[PDB]
Amino acid sequence: EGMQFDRGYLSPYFINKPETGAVELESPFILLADKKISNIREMLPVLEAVAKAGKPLLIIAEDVEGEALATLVVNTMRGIVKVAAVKAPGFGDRRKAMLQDIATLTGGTVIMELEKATLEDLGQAKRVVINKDTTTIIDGV
Repeated sequence: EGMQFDRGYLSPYFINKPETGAVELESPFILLADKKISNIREMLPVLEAVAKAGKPLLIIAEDVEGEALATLVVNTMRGIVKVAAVKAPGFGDRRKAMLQDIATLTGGTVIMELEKATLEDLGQAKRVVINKDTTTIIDGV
């Protein structure tokens, strides 16, 4: 078991374990962004980095929307990208506080400019399970 908050996948097309309707990510990297992501040009640096490392990425942001989400989803559907996205839990100051808690458990840093983030700022966990209503981070670094 591990940490679990009540936020599910941003797109049902992130699912890779349909028999359970879940997204299971083994040894993923974790991005904690206290902002709404909409431009893909913004995340390219981090997407390039985790791709060289050959590990999946979990994006936990205030919201991931529009073009960014569209690209993430479509590329996942083709298999060119191994990523999943969910909204950050809580509201107001509680959101920020909870974001740091997740950062601490995984060893990451809550984003500084998103364009200049690295694997060093990313969190890590042994496994992550995401369904329609929740996200469970298992064994954080």
